[PDB]
Amino acid sequence: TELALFSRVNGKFSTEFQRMKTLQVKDQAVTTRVQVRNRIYTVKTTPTSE
Amino acid sequence: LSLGFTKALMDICDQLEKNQTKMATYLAELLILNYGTHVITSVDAGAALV
Repeated sequence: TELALFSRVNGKFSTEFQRMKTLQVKDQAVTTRVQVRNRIYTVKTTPTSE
Repeated sequence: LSLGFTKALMDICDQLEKNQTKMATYLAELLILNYGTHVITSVDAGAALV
């Protein structure tokens, strides 16, 4: 606001209002599964077994 | 033939000579249980991957 009376009385009035806001979110979900199954022989009993 | 199969056959033969079909059948079923049904005369040594 600027006002001038009689070319002598000056009056100024300057207001400023800033409002900043910042939100953020970061969800993360890693999920791993390893499965290993391993066969190397099948061992059986002989029929002629005491 | 291996010793075990020959012995199984001899057992079945001698039990048959005694004119006892019940035990002969039982021994035959044990024979096919212990030595399977078919005999493998060929296999192809190999490997595989997927």
